[PDB]
Amino acid sequence: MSTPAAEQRKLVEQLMHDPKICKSYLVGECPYDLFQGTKQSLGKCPQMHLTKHKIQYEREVKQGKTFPEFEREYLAILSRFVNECNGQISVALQNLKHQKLQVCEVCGAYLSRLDTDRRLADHFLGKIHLGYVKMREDYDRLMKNNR
Amino acid sequence: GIPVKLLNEAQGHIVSLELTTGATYRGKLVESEDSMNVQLRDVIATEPQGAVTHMDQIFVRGSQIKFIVVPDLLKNAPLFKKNSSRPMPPI
Amino acid sequence: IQVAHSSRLANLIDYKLRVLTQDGRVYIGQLMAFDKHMNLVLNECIEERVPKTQLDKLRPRGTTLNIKVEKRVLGLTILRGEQILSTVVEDKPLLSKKERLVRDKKEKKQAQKQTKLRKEKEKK
Amino acid sequence: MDKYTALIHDENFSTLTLNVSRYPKSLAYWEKLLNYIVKASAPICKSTEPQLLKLIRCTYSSMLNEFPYLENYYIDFALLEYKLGNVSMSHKIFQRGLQAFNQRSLLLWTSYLKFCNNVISHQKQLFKKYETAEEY
Amino acid sequence: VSTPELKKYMDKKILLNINGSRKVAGILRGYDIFLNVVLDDAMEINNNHQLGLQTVIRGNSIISLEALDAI
Amino acid sequence: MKLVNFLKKLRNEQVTIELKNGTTVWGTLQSVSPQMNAILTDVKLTLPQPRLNKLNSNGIAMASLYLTGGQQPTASDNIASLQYINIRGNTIRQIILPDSLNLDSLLVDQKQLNSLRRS
Amino acid sequence: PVNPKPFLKGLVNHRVGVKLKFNSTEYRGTLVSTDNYFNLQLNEAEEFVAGVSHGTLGEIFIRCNNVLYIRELP
Amino acid sequence: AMVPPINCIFNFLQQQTPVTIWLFEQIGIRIKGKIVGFDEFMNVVIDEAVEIPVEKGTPLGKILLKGDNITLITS
Amino acid sequence: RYYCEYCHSYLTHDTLSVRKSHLVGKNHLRITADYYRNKARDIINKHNHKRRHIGKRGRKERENSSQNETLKVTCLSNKEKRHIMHVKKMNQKELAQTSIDTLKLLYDGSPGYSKVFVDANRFDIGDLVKASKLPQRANEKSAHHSFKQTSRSRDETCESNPFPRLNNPKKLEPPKILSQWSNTIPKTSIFYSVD
RNA sequence: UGGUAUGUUC
RNA sequence: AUACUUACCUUAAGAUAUCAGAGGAAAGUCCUACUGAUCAAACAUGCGCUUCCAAUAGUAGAAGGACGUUAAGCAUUUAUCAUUGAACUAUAAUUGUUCAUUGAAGUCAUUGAUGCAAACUCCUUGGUCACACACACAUACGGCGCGGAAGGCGUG
Ligand SMILES: [Zn+2]
Repeated sequence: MSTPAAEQRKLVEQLMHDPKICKSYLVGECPYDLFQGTKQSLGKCPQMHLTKHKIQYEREVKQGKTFPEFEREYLAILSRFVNECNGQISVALQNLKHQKLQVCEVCGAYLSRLDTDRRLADHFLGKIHLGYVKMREDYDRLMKNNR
Repeated sequence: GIPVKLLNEAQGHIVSLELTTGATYRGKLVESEDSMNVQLRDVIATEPQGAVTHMDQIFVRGSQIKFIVVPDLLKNAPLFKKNSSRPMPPI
Repeated sequence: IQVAHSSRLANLIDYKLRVLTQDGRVYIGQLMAFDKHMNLVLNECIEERVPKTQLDKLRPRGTTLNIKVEKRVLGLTILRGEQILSTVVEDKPLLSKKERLVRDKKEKKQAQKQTKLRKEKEKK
Repeated sequence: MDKYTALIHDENFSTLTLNVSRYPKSLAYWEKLLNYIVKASAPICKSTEPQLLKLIRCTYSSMLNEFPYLENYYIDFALLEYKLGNVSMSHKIFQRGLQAFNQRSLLLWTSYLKFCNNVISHQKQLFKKYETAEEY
Repeated sequence: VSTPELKKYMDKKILLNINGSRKVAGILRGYDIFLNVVLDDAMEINNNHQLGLQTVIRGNSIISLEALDAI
Repeated sequence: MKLVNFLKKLRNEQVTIELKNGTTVWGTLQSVSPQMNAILTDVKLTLPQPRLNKLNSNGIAMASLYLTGGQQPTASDNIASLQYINIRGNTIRQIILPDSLNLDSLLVDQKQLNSLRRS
Repeated sequence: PVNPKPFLKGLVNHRVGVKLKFNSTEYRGTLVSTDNYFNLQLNEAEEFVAGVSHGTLGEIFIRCNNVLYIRELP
Repeated sequence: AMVPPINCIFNFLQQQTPVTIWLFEQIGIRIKGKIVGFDEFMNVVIDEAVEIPVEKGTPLGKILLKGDNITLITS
Repeated sequence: RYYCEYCHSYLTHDTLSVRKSHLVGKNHLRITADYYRNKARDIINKHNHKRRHIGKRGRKERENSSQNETLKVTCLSNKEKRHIMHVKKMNQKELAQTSIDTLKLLYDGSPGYSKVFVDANRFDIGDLVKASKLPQRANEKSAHHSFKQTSRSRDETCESNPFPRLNNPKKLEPPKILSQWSNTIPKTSIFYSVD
């Protein structure tokens, strides 16, 4: 933002328990933050996120006094986006059912089998696909840690 | 402005730059920035008292640059044209 | 050579300048462009410097002093504005002011024709 | 252990070294021993192990005492010493290789001048090297 | 403003000349938009004495930052 | 208040700019930029010797004066008389003003007076 | 846990010593007021070009770029 | 994972790990001490500061050090 | 905004990602290549005259020109000079792309050959040729070209190719001569060489 | 309501 | 070309000459194909304005180059550091001197570098214009042919 000195002040000012602190950023990746850059952004994250809480949380995990209801809060966040986009990929499979195209769930969007490996690798290295991939394997890892 | 954009024209061509310490460097220009940070590759490096070495890559902070010498064809680049007309930009 | 009294660095495009830097070195070349930070682009600029051995002939006391000047040739360089200290004008442009006007009117004509063509081509 | 000690405790280094040491004049043994040493340095860089670099320089220079007419390995030892950064030692390797041939070799003069072009940066001297190359 | 393009130099050994004489070589762990740099296991090349477990360098004082590794 | 807007008002007056080298530029002043880029015209660059015998002077600024192209070849002292110099602003240490001009007319900031009347 | 701007606001109207970066000159005096650029105004100040004290100074404005450090004095 | 240099200075604050601060040369001292608070401009305040010529040097107590001078902050 | 004077096209707000994506675009890259090809062609073939400052010939000069004679001028036709200037421009182009590469052919079996002449295994530009290849995103061009690539490794020793001469080589190619001066050659060779 | 970019089909 | 697929983006604000006077929507704001004065730009247009524009009645010359030769010109000056052994001078732990050994770096050069100076060869540039082959001038010099280049100043 404008001059570099002004840009830093924002970072240092952000460096310097749950009422005003978001939990989804503090567990892992805040799913508000992950596709905020791309078109499918729901919007800005309404609860505040800090780096100082992340350092304190890394201190608290490293000491070992973890508190799992925080992870239950984060799992309660993940379930909405997982179920919504699972409905939406079944919508995609219904559209693909009802020039070769295939539907990729792990981005939630269309690909072709005709395209080669490097263009498909380009699509697989995306904001949407990687936000989805961190979202999904974190979701399945939390589920298997519950079970 | 034009001079920084001329430095962006020279990407992938052998440039030679002399830093403010006195060192000279001649190598391909891989990347350059709006701040004038430059990254030279396969660079022949001459120290101020004259010793020459070979470096694989170097990143110089652009504050330290005295001058940069780009290839000589770039005087015909279109950003030097005075009388020039644009295609009416879109929404 | 006489230079117009109200001639700023925007007027002196294609004149041959004499740029002086902080380390005592003079850069001589055709001026191509400049910027907010005052960093030039010089077409055929040739660097000159006075060696430390020749330098004590400049100190105040033959009639005329003769200074062998170590010059390097570099071409189409961009200088950095932080180092520039003052600029002086050495030589006028190649083309005359009238002939420069003729060239500019010609180039305006040709450019307008080309964008008119590019428009009518994108329509069809 | 580092990549050097992993190289020096390899089973192959013993046999390759020892076959060279048994049969000095057979040269396929020297080339296998040298290729293995250079390949066990996955990336040659300015930070690779100084014991391993000293081992590489000893191998090429002893091979160029045994077989002083191999032009391509004088060029290769010069280019390796260039990549490591010191152009002075690469000058001395080219001039050593020219000396093995009594100055009279086209491949070494051609490669030494294509090298010299980049690193001389003094014009009278660069041209005097072409006038020296042309008489031989 | 714009962060420098050093994403390719991360976690690799690097030699940079602080001021005009000092030469510090370390592993690059992070960078700032001023070209501040923090590198672990630094050493000051002259015999050469190690600095410390974690150092930061103000990029005002860095001139050039060539990389002594693969990139 | 910016005194550069004061300094732009001069515009046709013989000044002497003393730069950070030690070199002093005497001459008729044309425009001044908002970064204090003086453009003088009929200038007489000079480098004052330090009147003590053993003390040398700036040596880099001797080289800079000779390399301007205007040093008179017979001249004893470092003076260089050259039409049109242009000076980047960070170089100026101080500007010796003429004796004659009235400060109390010139130092009135029209914009400050403008807002202060308006508010 | 005290940052530099609250540190300078805390030292207002307190004895402080500022040393400039040049000659190890130091001015010891009471701090009147400070800027956003940390320009310093000192009252009843004394001047130490070495350990040697040369004089006493009434009020000084010390320009922001020259100061190496500012310390609180006993 | 990247550690930006704000984070490294803040870890020096948070663990109170004693730092040696290399000022830029032609001054010729170093500051040993502990970092209590740091600025956006890399001004730092130092508790129990010692200055050292270039290990017998004088103590300073608590100082504010202007960040224009600092060259290295090492531990 | 960002405007590419090569491509003559505006785009939306330039971000380093969007702009860096544009500058390596294919359409942009062929248009930029064309631009500098045309400008180099111009600074070759610009046909423009110096001013001629003509001095009044002295009488002592003008007697000795009266002695000598008029000398005949050869001038081609229009169609003739059209053909001949096409031919001359073609000769300068193929004489510019001519390079002498004999010494790479002569050393083709030598023991350290791969390390010096392959040019992908060299120690100075070995990494750079590796970086130079492309993203190679369209592999359909790679499958359309159905040759084998046939790379030379660095690990070759002189055990392979022990006797080079066992039908493996072909003769050195004869020295090329100028086609305009092709009747200059001696008519018959000295010895009777079969085949 | 857009731009550039990418590759497929015809 | 179309179309479709993705991937990357979708913004610092504000302003358009100044001062004074008359009018319109007690303080200020806004505006006036309103009016003065100053400034700046363009375009015309002038000054007895100032500087510069090359032999042919001859084989020249002026300005600027050479990253050109003579040229190894002529005169000076430079070519490592540590350890150990041996002889050695000596007021001396062996400071000085020579020979070998281990380690560490090490731009090329010594036909170099630096100081001085000269000859020669060659490149680019120009009104190689017109009328003249002329006895001038103290207020020192008709600046009283047509153009061109560059500035200074004035008017519209
Ligand atoms: Zn483009």
